[PDB]
Amino acid sequence: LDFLRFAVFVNGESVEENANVVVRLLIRKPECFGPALRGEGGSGLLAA
Amino acid sequence: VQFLRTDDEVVLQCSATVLKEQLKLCLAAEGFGNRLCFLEPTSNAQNVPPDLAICCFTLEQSLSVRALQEMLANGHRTLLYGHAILLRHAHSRMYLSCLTTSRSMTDKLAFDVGLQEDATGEACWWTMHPASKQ
Amino acid sequence: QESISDFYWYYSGKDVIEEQGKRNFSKAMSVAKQVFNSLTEYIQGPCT
Amino acid sequence: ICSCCEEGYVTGGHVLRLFHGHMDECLTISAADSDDQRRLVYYEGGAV
Repeated sequence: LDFLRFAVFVNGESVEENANVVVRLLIRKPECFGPALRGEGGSGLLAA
Repeated sequence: VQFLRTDDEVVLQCSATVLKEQLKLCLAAEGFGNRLCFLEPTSNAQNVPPDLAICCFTLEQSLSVRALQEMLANGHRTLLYGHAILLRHAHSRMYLSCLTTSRSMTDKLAFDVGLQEDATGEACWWTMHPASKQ
Repeated sequence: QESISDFYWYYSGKDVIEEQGKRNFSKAMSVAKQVFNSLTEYIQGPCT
Repeated sequence: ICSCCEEGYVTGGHVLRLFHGHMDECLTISAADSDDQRRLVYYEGGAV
């Protein structure tokens, strides 16, 4: 996640292309959120 | 070997296969008094005949992503993978779309699908992708 | 051909094609010209 | 449902009236709130 943050955010400005690619990959693979924010688990972040 | 072309009717069939019975179902939507779609059992036709009046969607056109974006900013084809189509219910004459409502408490990420009166916006368009590796 | 069609869809909205687009179009069209000539040679002489 | 349909011929999924051989009457049902609860079929034709 730190590497992805460095890839997306540079000089205080979001890179549009990299941000779009990253978000599409993350929504494509819904297992990257763990128990909370999960499609199947549906655990609330506050509860987690 | 027939290729799916434009200006034709579609059922949008799917297989549920609950209890290892391989049930076949299709989307159904009346369109008047209720925009939401639902699954109707096309199997077991010998015991009860399912209704196919509200299960027919004529496909308007198939278009490429770039041309779709162009006309959003602003006759007969053959469908192919990597393209978006518009579906219009035969009876209600309205276009199928992805609704922003969510009737399913189980999944927060799941929105709803229903019929909208006009083809304005890209929520009605749906893109095809190849399911199989072949 | 599909790539050239995508480029046409991209540059169809704009009034005037820029120099970069002109260079890319020239490259693609030269490559397509080569391919056509190759196919032509394959069948030019009667080859059922 | 219907990839091909020859014009002038009858195909499935079509709503149609079955006019009887007299060309003035058709195969119909009870009129409204009838005693049979619209369960007996007839050849009344005419207005219907």
